[PDB]
Amino acid sequence: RRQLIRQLLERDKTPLAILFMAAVVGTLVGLAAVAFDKGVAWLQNQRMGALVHTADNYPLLLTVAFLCSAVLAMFGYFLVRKYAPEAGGSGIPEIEGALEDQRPVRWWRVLPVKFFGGLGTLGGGMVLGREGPTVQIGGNIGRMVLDIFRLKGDEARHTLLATGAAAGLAAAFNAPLAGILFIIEQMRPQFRYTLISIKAVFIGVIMSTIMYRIFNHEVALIDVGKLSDAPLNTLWLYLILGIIFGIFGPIFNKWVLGMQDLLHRVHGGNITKWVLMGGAIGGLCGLLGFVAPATSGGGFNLIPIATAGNFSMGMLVFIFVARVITTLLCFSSGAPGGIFAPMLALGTVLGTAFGMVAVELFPQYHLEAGTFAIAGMGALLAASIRAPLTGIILVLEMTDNYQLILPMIITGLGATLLAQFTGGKPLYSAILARTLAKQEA
Amino acid sequence: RRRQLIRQLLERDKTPLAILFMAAVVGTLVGLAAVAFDKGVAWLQNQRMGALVHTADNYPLLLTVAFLCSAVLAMFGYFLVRKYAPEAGGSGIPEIEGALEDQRPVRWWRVLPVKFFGGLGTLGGGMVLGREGPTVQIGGNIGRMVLDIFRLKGDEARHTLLATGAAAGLAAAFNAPLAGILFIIEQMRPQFRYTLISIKAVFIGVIMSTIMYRIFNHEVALIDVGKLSDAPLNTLWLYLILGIIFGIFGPIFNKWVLGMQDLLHRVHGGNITKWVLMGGAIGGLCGLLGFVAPATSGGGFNLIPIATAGNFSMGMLVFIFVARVITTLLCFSSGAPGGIFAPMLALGTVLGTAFGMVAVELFPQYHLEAGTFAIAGMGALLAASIRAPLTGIILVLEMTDNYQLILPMIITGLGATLLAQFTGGKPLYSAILARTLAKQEAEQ
Amino acid sequence: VRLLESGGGLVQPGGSLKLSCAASGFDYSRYWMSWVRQAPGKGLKWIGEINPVSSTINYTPSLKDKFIISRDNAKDTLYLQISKVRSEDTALYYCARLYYGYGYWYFDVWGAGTTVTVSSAKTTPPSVYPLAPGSAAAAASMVTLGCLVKGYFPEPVTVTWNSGSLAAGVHTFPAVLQAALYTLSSSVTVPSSSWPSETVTCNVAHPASSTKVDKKIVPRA
Amino acid sequence: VRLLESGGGLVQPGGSLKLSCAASGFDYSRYWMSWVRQAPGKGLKWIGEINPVSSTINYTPSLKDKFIISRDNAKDTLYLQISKVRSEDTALYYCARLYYGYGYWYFDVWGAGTTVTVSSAKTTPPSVYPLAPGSAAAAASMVTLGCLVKGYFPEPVTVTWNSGSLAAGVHTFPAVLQAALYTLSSSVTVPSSSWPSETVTCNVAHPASSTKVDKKIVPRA
Amino acid sequence: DIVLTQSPAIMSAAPGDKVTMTCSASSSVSYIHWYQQKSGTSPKRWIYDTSKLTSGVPVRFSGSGSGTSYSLTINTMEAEDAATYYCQQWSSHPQTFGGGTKLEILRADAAPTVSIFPPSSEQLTSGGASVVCFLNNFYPKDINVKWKIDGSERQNGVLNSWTDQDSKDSTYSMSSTLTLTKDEYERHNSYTCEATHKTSTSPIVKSFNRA
Amino acid sequence: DIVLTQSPAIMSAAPGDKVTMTCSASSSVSYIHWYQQKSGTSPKRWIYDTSKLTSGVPVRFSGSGSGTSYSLTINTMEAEDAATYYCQQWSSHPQTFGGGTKLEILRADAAPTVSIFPPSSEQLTSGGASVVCFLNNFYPKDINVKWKIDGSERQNGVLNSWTDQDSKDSTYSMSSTLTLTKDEYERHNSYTCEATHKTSTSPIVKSFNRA
Repeated sequence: RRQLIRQLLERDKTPLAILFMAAVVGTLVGLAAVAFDKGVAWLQNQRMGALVHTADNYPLLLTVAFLCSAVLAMFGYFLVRKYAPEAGGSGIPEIEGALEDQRPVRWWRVLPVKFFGGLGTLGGGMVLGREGPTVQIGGNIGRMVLDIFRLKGDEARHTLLATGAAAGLAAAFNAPLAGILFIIEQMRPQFRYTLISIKAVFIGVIMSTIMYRIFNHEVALIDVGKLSDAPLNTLWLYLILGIIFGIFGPIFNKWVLGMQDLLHRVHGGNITKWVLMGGAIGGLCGLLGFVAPATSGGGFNLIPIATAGNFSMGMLVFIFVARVITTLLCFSSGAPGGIFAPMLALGTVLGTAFGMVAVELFPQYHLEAGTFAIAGMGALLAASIRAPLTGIILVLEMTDNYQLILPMIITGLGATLLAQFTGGKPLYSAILARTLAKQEA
Repeated sequence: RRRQLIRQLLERDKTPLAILFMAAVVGTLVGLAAVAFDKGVAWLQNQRMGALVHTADNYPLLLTVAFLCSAVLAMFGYFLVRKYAPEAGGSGIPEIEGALEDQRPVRWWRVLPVKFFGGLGTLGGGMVLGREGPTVQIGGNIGRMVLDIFRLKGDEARHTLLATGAAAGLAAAFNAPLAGILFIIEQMRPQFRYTLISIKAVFIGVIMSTIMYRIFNHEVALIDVGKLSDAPLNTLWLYLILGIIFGIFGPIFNKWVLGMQDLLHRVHGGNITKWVLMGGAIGGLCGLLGFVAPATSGGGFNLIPIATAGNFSMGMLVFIFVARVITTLLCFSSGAPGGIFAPMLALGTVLGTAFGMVAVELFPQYHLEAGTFAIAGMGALLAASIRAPLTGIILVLEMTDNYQLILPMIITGLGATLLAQFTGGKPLYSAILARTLAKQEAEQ
Repeated sequence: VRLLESGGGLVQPGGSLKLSCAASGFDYSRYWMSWVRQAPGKGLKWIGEINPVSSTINYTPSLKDKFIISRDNAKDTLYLQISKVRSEDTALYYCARLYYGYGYWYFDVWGAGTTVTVSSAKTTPPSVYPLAPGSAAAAASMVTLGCLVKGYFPEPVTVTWNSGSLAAGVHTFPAVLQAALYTLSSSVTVPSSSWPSETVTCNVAHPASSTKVDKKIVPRA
Repeated sequence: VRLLESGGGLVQPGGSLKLSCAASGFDYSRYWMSWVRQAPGKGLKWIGEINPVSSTINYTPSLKDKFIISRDNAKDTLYLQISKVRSEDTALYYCARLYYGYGYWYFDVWGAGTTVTVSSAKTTPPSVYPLAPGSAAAAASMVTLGCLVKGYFPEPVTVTWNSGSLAAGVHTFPAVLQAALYTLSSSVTVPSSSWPSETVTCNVAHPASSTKVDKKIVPRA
Repeated sequence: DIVLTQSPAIMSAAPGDKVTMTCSASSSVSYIHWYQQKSGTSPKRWIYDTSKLTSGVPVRFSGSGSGTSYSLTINTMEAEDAATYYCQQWSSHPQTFGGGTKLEILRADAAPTVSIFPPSSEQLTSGGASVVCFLNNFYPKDINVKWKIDGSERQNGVLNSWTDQDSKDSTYSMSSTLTLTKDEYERHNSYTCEATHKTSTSPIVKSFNRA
Repeated sequence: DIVLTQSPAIMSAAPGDKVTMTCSASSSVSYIHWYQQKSGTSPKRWIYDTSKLTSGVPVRFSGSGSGTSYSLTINTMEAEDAATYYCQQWSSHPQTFGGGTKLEILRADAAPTVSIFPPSSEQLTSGGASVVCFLNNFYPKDINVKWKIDGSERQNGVLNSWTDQDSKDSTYSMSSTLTLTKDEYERHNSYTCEATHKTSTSPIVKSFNRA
């Protein structure tokens, strides 16, 4: 009892040194997140620039789209396999382990590998997000300044690691709150108490957001505009979509995990059988980024179009299953880049599909399919990665549709509930469990 | 300790079905209760304003019945607290916090009827107290009740159904689901040890109580300011400045709210009848002020829209601020049933607006709307006195629906919490818990 | 918040007409607009709804283009194009702003309505005649006056007294049809102290031929 | 997005006039609106500005009621009242939409522009005179024609050759003022075989005084 | 679609009476709405979602019911309630309306105020010659017009028209339009207008002399 | 308040040139904006916040500097770059535009095409005589006009009017009109229009004789 009275009067007392350093972490992470974001677009522009010059001969363009994306993927996989194996895949699993003190934060290696490696994979038009790279690079940046400035202690270590990855996600989606909420839902050591100063996380997230707003102001990542409201008698339809996302949430986990296994046989740990399969996947994405680009790329480009209900029922189903395929290939092959973003795109396409089914099923609810698209957008995050609160607040920050808050939360929860009772697991903790249990085996 | 984590990671987010179903029935009740309490309070404000119309002639007779109706209804309130549940005075958010640390009893059989019917009186008389206090506390106690009536065993089931209760409590108090959830995982949680609060369970409770409030209060928002102007980057520093001003004031309010408790403790000296009589005294004053200039009295939600539009003058705002500080203090610090949460938003809005205006004429080139600054400053007093910034920022955002103002809100909010730290200020809700817990170790 | 529809009137059987409904006082977006008609002396029938973005438009059991519902979010105006007009389509046409409660939708604000008569006849501007009391009227406490309105087509008309500043004390009798034309009168009642000492005018107005007549009540010499 | 300002023209010194600006292509709210005037052959000067809610209006360091900038979000229009007009106010008037980048504002989109002319002299129609080459002229490759439009006020005049279908080699010089009347001279240069065998007509318009003249250029025999 | 029909076709009650009309459904429905339409007004959203009141409806009105039978109830009716009340639903598409309960008001006796009018001098130079006779504000609507031209009874060309029940007093009014020609009209002198009503056993009369 | 002053007023450079126009402040400024104005059309947003190219602007353009000096830069200038550029700040209230900078196409010198004119017969039917003299299509704009009446100088009643650089040749035109009253005009004979350009040392004489 006497301890608690001493504790309460000494709560929220982060030493000024940590806070100052939190500020310098974010500022860097943002800048880099901006630099990485610019590079990736530059290369998508260069690739689209070469297609222009070989715009005649039809099979010639399909080949240079392949070879540009292959070469750029090949550069990526190699930069990972030869200089930092931990920097493959997302890297969000990695930073999670680093917070439990069971992983090394080799910044000197990952920073250049993830940056220049991701630049290749992303810029070739592969089905990977920016998060992976920016979150990882994030924590590593924050680790770097802990090393360079030699800051002693548990608090200084976990904090400048957390805010790093926080300011990472923040600049990845222009979503400050989403960053902060990611750290206090998923990233935090879930089973013991941690010295993550929440106030310090802010300062970092603040800075990197500003850093992104300096370079990308007045242009949003997703523009859907203000949608219609959701009346109360409609809410159950969002629970139903939650449930559907609930059962599929684990089923995608099993495949993303299983496809890592089945692709591990193609190369068998060999560097050159890997890189050559890496260009094989990469090239296919740059080819698809021409024949039907909605199956390729980051995916942020179809969300607005899908939400407006511009796709047909057929089109959606195609864009869904095709993306399933390409999402798997690109992340499961352990290429640098996140599965976060592609999961949003997947959820939008499913949401929309459900919306349209509902539109003609219940003309009396005066439904807009685009509402269901927004409910379902962050649902695959809530069911596969099982960070519902981060997913909900991420979507809300990019779609700015607060009036859809209840259906969002209901779908989101419906996903996490039925993702539990079908034995599914937090996909980012599942990879941590695999990478840590293949170190003791 | 590597092999344990692999067993833990695969067994993460595994809340037993029993806890989750119970979380659902907790929320449902909390909401209905928070609706019942919300309705009751309104009816009394209506009855009181119904008598002012019967005695609308003779001017001093009206000013008398506005006092006597608010006095008697406060008198009723303080008594129900002092005679049947002393823990149910003040906010009770400090209390539920201690209950989660297992250092406090959760005497629901006492608090529920006391906080409900007691608060009904104090709020319904139009005192400067929010709904939060009552509904957050009532919330936790409701969730506790079903833990006891259904005899659920374990650490997980006790902390969780206590947390969601209080969460669905705040959620129905402001129609702000996220704010409820975010309140629990920033403030309410035992901040120094690990706790078995199932975050997924908190949701289901918060979901239910929001729905329950939405069934009865559909299509009518608590605060409507409408979509405001954006904030360009070169403006941001002005929000930082506002943060800092809120930062130094944050603790200064705490010292007054704490000190005022001590200074009012002498008037009654622990005596039941010297208290109740002082209770009617403050209560009547609010019912009086709720006529002579109602912006000084009442919950405060009523001036926020008006202040944000920049409809008050510089003079009027200053008056509204200082007078509300006075009346906020008197009503909360006197340990009347009711939260200080809401009146802190009101106080922050009035300060935000005031700053906005000063900024508007000083910087015509920023094309400033004072209402932006009001919104930034709305949840700032929560971020500097209560020190729950993320709760405050997402609370405001849920009621004002102004996401385009997200950066200035965060920056003011953070500026409040940083300068509230380096001026030796303390989390107001933890400070009362530290006072109530060390007033139990000191009379032994 | 006000819905002010027009465009209806006289059309020949089997033809087509466009109905306009202008709106002001509320964001024209957000709201689904609907059309509901009412045949003389009977009940209410739903025509069709339209969402804000014109991207979901349902009708009632009609046929091909029997009804065509469009909108112009920029103009704040709702349209109804009725094709192949038969005698059943003779009705009053309201445009209604659609809203919900718990979630089963109602019709929130109804317009005033325009009249659509399906006949082959000719548009006839009415004639207004000042019915004053005779040179043998013993004008007591209050003197009752009025004006006659005959020979017009189609429906309807609006009688006001002194642009409306005289609302109380006026009865306007429903139009009786006689030989493919309509005829009605309207009786103001005013104090004997108010007249002949003051201006008493009737402001008859027919919207189909656009005409208006302001006949002043001159006492018989 | 189109800004369409009207209401310009001639005013007598010490009078007043209400300039208008009609907006189309974007939600007219959310936006700050401004007036920028340009003195013929001089700099650009800022007059005033207004925010959506009209709760902040700002004018340039200028006198106590010289400008009354006001808006009406209902009609989507920005009004500027200039009182006690004088020769300084003679200029071209732009309504402008206001936006920002980092937070230092720029004049985003500009409208066409209305010329306000402040002077006491009267609105006088223009005289048209053909300008044929003389009884001594030796036509080379090209030949020069033209017509003189003189003695008119205020601006403008529209001089089009053959109704425009000879827009090659034209020089409609700017007009000059003397003793309070204007004078300009247009000239089309056509090949030696183009004239005088074919017909070259010059069409002048001065709308301020309902003037529309076609003056045929016949040779000097 | 769902075919609704409303309990009374036309009901009549005196203010103070508790009054209930009913909305009966061909199938099952939920949260039906009620509409009000006073004489020659466009309908006004009155009651919605079974029992909610729209903002600005006297709190004497109420709603209730489920499934097959929904109702509307005016607890202590007032005469300013005379309207044709419509019920409507949208639990199933397409939304459909009821038939209406044209509520009428019962009040004490009100005698008519007769006004006889001689064809206008504009009208005389137009061929027509309509002798118009007003009967304003009477109860009940049972009334009988009569026309004696020079004592001789006429029945050819008389066109009668009544108003609806007045919204604030509850009294009908009637117009009588006798039509003739310039020759036909001027070949008489004394036109009378006979009004026999419940209010008087002996008819109320009004006449005018051309000369 | 702030006084923006654009250092090069008028200037000429050939298509494909390094063009640099200064905008010097009076006090201290930040993040100014540039505006392009083609002759006879509205100013449009060009470069904003010190250096950012707007949605539409060819990339040949650019800008930098800070504080007391700023500048616009056109690498490989073109035809569609000749117009007027106004620097405008709004970092300090009130906003101020600059004096403007007029960019012009420098071209190979051109000798003028002179046409002199006898007043119409209709102008003399009104006691007025105007002697139009045209000077069309020449580079540069520096030209000296002069009139001769009966082989003698004249400085009264002369009105000169240059044009803006033309679009389809980027030259200059100039009209000189000598106004006379019929009676004053008729008492003379030899009317010459001497043009003194850079393209020749001895002037292009052009005249006509009344007889």
